[PDB]
Amino acid sequence: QPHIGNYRLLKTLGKGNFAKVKRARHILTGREVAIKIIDKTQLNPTSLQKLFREVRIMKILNHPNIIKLFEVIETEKTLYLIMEYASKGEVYDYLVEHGRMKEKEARSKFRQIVSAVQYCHQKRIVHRDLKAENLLLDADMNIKIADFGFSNEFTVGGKLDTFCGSPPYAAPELFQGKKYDGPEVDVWSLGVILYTLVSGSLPFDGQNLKELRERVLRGKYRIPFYMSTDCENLLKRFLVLNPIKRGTLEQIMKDRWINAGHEEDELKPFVEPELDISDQKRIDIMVGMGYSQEEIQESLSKMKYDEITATYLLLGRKSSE
Ligand SMILES: O=C1COc2ccc(-c3cnc4ccccn34)nc2N1C[C@H]1CCCCCN1
Ligand SMILES: [Cl-]
Repeated sequence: QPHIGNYRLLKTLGKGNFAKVKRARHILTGREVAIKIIDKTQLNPTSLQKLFREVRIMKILNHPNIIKLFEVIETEKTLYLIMEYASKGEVYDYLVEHGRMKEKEARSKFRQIVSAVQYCHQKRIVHRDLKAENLLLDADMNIKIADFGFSNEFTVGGKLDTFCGSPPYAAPELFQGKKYDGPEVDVWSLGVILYTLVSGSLPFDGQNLKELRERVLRGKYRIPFYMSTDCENLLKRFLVLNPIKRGTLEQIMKDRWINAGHEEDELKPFVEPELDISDQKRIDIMVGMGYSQEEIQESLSKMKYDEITATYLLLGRKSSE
């Protein structure tokens, strides 16, 4: 069975553009991972430098509902990004199989989604292509957002991608030729996401791009009879045609619907904790693998994304049968 570094490569999860993503297993710890594989020989110098800038963004996104990077392996021809594996797959497929979520379930996921996106907006990182296909689910049904920081050509793509993203989630200012790079475009996409979680369907659709474009620009969508008033009111804060009249995520975190059942636990911007790099239990395990204590401290304190960092972080995740 093919390997790369400390990883046994397993089945392909997806493939498209310049990327493939495979399930794999870290041999030293037994932990499952996902590996994004990019054939560098397909890239020109400009696109190669763009890819490396986007990897450097991935390196600093550390949120429980954002797919985490564990290791970078680079050969002359190929870049490998070893990432968290979300074992329950795409929200897209989950909604197709099971239908709409009850509002209690949708709220749990949406609090995670909003926290993850607001955290990246703090660092002035805009996703620009949030969609059901890159909202993933871990073994406990927690959200893990994929491809935050990456341009479309370095993702395997979703089914309907056109103009570098999924058209049903594209903000109206993109169809009018307007600026397309600030947090407001993600806020629109989040409104489309909330609607799809609670209804099982998209608010704006069409048989072709021209029809969908006109539906998005008109901004009108159906409110299902079963949707609560508070959910409808929350959607009104995302799905606003004029971008500067949209809520910011920090304001939306105070919304009644998003905090229902969380009256003593109001949603607030994520505060990243400092990484404990001194866990002697894991350090002793790694010494047993032949790593030295001094090289563990060097790799973790400089956050190198080498085989030592990956092993330490993976030992901090629960195993799975
Ligand atoms: O296309 C499929 C088919 O179904 C899947 C099932 C599981 C995973 C998966 C699990 N854990 C991770 C970590 C990173 C990336 C993907 N995954 N992916 C997939 N995708 C890839 C996924 C990547 C984001 C861009 C749009 C397409 N979705
Ligand atoms: Cl295996």
